[PDB]
Amino acid sequence: SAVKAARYGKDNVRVYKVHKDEKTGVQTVYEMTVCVLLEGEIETSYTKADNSVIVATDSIKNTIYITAKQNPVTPPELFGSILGTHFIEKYNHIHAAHVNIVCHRWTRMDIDGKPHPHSFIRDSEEKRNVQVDVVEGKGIDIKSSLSGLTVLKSTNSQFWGFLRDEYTTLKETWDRILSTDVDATWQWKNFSGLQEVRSHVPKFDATWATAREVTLKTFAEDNSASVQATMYKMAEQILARQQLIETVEYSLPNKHYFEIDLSWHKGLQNTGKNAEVFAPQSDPNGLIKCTVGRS
Amino acid sequence: SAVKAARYGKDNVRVYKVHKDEKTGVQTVYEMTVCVLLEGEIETSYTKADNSVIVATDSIKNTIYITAKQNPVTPPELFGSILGTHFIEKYNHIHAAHVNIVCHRWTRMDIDGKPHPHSFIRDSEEKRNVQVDVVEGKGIDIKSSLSGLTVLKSTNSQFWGFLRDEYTTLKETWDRILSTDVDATWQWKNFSGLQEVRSHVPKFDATWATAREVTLKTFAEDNSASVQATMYKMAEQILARQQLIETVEYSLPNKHYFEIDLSWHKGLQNTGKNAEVFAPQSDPNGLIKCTVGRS
Amino acid sequence: SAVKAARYGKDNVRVYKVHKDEKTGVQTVYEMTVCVLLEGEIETSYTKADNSVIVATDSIKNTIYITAKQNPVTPPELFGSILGTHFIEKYNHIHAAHVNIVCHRWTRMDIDGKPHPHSFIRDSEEKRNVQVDVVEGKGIDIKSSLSGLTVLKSTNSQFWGFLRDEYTTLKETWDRILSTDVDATWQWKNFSGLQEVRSHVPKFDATWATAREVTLKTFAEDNSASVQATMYKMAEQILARQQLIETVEYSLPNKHYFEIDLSWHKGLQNTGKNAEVFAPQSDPNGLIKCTVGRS
Amino acid sequence: SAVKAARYGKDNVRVYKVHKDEKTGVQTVYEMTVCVLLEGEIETSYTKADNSVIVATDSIKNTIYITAKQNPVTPPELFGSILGTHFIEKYNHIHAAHVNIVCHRWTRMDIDGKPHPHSFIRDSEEKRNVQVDVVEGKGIDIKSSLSGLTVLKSTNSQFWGFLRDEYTTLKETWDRILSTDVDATWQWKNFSGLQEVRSHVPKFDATWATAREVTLKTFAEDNSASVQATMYKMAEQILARQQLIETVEYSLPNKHYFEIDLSWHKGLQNTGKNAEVFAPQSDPNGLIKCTVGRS
Ligand SMILES: O=c1[nH]c(=O)c2nn[nH]c2[nH]1
Ligand SMILES: O=c1[nH]c(=O)c2nn[nH]c2[nH]1
Ligand SMILES: O=c1[nH]c(=O)c2nn[nH]c2[nH]1
Ligand SMILES: O=c1[nH]c(=O)c2nn[nH]c2[nH]1
Ligand SMILES: [Cl-]
Ligand SMILES: [Cl-]
Ligand SMILES: [Cl-]
Ligand SMILES: [Cl-]
Ligand code: NA
Ligand code: NA
Ligand code: NA
Ligand code: NA
Ligand SMILES: [Xe]
Ligand SMILES: [Xe]
Ligand SMILES: [Xe]
Ligand SMILES: [Xe]
Ligand SMILES: [Xe]
Ligand SMILES: [Xe]
Ligand SMILES: [Xe]
Ligand SMILES: [Xe]
Repeated sequence: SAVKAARYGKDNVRVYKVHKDEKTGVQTVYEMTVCVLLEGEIETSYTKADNSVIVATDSIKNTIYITAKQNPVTPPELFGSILGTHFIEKYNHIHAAHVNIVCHRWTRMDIDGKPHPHSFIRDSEEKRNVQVDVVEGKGIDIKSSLSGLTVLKSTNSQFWGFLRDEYTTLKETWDRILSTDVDATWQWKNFSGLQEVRSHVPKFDATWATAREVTLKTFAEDNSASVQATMYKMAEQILARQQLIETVEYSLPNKHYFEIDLSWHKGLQNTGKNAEVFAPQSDPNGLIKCTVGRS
Repeated sequence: SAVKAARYGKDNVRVYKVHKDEKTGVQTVYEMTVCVLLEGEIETSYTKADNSVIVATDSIKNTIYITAKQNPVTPPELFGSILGTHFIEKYNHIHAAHVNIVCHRWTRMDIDGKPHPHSFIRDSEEKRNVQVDVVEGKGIDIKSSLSGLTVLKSTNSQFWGFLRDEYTTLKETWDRILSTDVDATWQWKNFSGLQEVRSHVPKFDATWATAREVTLKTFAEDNSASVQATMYKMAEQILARQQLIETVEYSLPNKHYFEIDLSWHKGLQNTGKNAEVFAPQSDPNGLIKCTVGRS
Repeated sequence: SAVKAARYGKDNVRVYKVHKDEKTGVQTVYEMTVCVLLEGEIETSYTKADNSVIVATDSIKNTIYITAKQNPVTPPELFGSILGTHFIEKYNHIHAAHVNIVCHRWTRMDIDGKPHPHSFIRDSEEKRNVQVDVVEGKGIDIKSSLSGLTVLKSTNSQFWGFLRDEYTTLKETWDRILSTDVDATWQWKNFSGLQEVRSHVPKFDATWATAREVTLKTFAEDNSASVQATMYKMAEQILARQQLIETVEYSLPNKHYFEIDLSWHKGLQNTGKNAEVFAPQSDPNGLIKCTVGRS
Repeated sequence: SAVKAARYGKDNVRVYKVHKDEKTGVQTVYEMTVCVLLEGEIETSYTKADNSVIVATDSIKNTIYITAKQNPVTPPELFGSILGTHFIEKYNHIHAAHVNIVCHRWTRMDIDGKPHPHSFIRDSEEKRNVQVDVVEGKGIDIKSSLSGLTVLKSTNSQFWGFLRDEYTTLKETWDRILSTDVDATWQWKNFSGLQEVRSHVPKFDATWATAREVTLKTFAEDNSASVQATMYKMAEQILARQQLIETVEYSLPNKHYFEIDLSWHKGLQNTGKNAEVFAPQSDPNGLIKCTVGRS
């Protein structure tokens, strides 16, 4: 037998950082969960019990805190690139670092119509994530994403003209509820190293904001022919607005809301144009994916 | 042996309702999870296998949908009271109904600075809940609550002057992070029946909004001496603003964020006034409760 | 305003303890999650910011570890009683302690048909729990429970003869699937203090084992007329077998498995006596409760 | 823009099937959660709103139930292969099917030392899974796995001789607790189609059982030098025992249990050889992966 692939590290490292502006008194907080996995010339720890090649996962944890102390943690694309680069430069035998960061929302509170200097609220479990792969001699690959963005529209979604055969019971519809949890990922062109990532720093937050805006606007405004057609429109627009993105991937559950026929009870009308009360279905759900790239 | 207490019903009934304004085209959605448990002269179903006394839980589920079809579902205090009353009036041998409702947020989307007519976002897992107990000959008891409101302040929290003995290691502090998930419940004076609940309908949404506002403002502005002292201030204010509330209960976890000493690494300073990077602790957590009533 | 009730403490304190037999080499592990909440003359911490009355929740955490170090942690009824008593004896102004313990399963592994001396498996998320309320001058109240015991029987469950009215669509059945997650609680007669709890130590594990055995046997053997009738039979037997129990409470979800009519597809027969493939329903579910005591 | 990749289908389809032996009266239940995603010539549904190419996800759901009705559901490797093949044979424009199955445990109950004919218990949340990729003209690729197998050993784990530098605080140890949740996957050699999968049917359950046995035995018996070294030993043995497996992958969290120094309290000794009470850590955790193949 032989080791074909190996990676190891620390997962679920929770980190909070505060920035205090001495002049204004304003404080800003950041909270993330970080995973770092390393690869390199480490096969002997598996095959020969040679621990001499292991950077202890506890040390990886220490390194995350130290790096957060000495560097900005925002945008997460930059922080992940700094953290990943550290490992491949510090350790001769480590040749790749894989860094995943989940950013948790802490939104500044408005009290009496003014922004509070040091109080925050978690408005939704929506996350902003990055995956950064730093590979020695191959640069830095960054995938940025938003996830956990849950939306619903109560009309202006249709689904008709699909294949019908002996397995089909679904009725065509010209008016249905559409609800989904959005997972959208944009993959950046490969960067040659940290200097190049630093040069593009302003694009990271701007592209995240654009991806979010395009997602919400397209969802709200499209008279949707299917989840497929609407998601493609979203991806198309993101690619048009940021030339440094190579691909956009969406993964969307179709969370069903079923009509409830109540006509058995005193002829009560609750279907089609009369539908007011629906039963949300926890499972099963549709799952629709697509990756859109350039011509 | 004897049946000392019994209740049965349907839990986890998900319900969505849409209201369509024909004039404006504006649609408004409501989504809830409902539990209804009944009590009454039902002992023989347990002791003698006499099902004749059982209103099937499946029928309870049907009744929830029918009631939502024929009545407003907002405010939830009113809907729960209508639903509970139905059971004690319809069935001679049922003498109490216990209705729990969890309301899920669907907030209208703003697209280009205007409110969208039919598109919604789930902004946070914060819930608005009601517990309604309808007891034949004893009226309607309503407890209203908000839960899952997660907040953090990065300074202006202290904790010193606590008891110190041979079990104590905790250092006094004049500056710490305070973060909690707020669960707040206000208990209404007993109502004589549905007519009285209807007469107070405008107070339900207003009191919820007040409870939320007071919670957020007090949290942000109090230079907190302890979770205990800050929560008492919140409850005091709510009671002062709504005379129909008899008691206010808060239950607050103290979600700890620990300093990380990094001085072992190149004398790095990250504690006390130099603290920037903290480790959020998933467990254990403090849990602090209080019920405040009138003199 | 006045403080009507208050309690505070530490939740989610995870504890592991190992016992090592020096002679045999056999090791036994215990793992629990503990919550301790205190009550007493502590109102001034809420109303006057007087922390002098607060035993810090961090100290409560330390006390749990120290107590586990110096005392047996099994049976949990005894450990909870020792822990609760500690607080009311040590602190003059604390008059009640409320201790909740969840015991996690670590079952010794069998390797090649022999019990391994130091290796364990988590066989199921079933828990054994205790709630211990130690109230100064009123003794020790103990509720013991098992929870998370998930079972299913594929036949020998019926449900017919229930009330039918204009809200009813459910068909009577003489053969259905019955599946539930068992939550069963037995409440001990009040104990005068720790000496009395110690005197009954052997009864705690034996009664837990009996409660489990009776639950499983009755479920498997009863030709069930309803969840109500079957659960009553369980409670009756437990009460008959342990005279020191005052009441037994069961809380049982009815987790539905629905027939799937496939006759639309090539006349395929999958209902009634021909039913083979079913759709488990995640929600809604029935919820059936009963508390059984002595004549 | 262009569609670079697309797949769509139904997730979270819960399925239960019962088999009734008419002779013995013995019933056997199977319960699974199934996901099916399709690929093929479906780009126009995304780009042109052409639904004519879409097999509705609702139809995919129907197909899962129909297929379960007409075929054995065990071993899951065979069922997944039947289900996947169905889609590529039935629909000209569908060229790949991806089927994921999670099998839930329903273990027959022993009542009074005999196996009960129709009553079952969920003993642990351990799962048996399959991923089946059926690609037109490229055969059937099957990855089988077990997951959620949670184990702990209280001694006979060491970790010393790792790299020490200015980022290292971890002390070497010759005696620690080792606890993990096992995720193990074995990848079968490519099969040419359903006939070949059918020919190997007996190997599927046998290899699952072997993988489980080897995992448990090696964990219990290895005097572990690291998670890395122990996991490699497991994978090596599985490969030696089944020649039709090409690779074995393990992914193992290292769930830490920390010593608690209690010496501050009356010189209490609870570290090193005196360690009895430990604090389980919910996060962070080590994460160690390896893929082992043949020379
Ligand atoms: O078994 C281990 N492997 C590792 O890589 C490691 N790092 N810290 N502790 C550890 N334990
Ligand atoms: O056992 C049952 N008890 C009930 O109360 C009920 N209601 N619907 N189905 C049911 N099954
Ligand atoms: O606000 C607090 N209240 C308490 O009771 C406590 N105990 N430890 N830290 C604490 N903080
Ligand atoms: O938007 C949809 N896309 C689909 O592929 C589908 N299948 N069923 N309903 C559906 N809705
Ligand atoms: Cl769908
Ligand atoms: Cl606390
Ligand atoms: Cl039910
Ligand atoms: Cl580790
Ligand atoms: Na390197
Ligand atoms: Na009545
Ligand atoms: Na006392
Ligand atoms: Na095909
Ligand atoms: Xe951070
Ligand atoms: Xe969408
Ligand atoms: Xe609703
Ligand atoms: Xe607070
Ligand atoms: Xe323990
Ligand atoms: Xe039951
Ligand atoms: Xe199944
Ligand atoms: Xe391991």
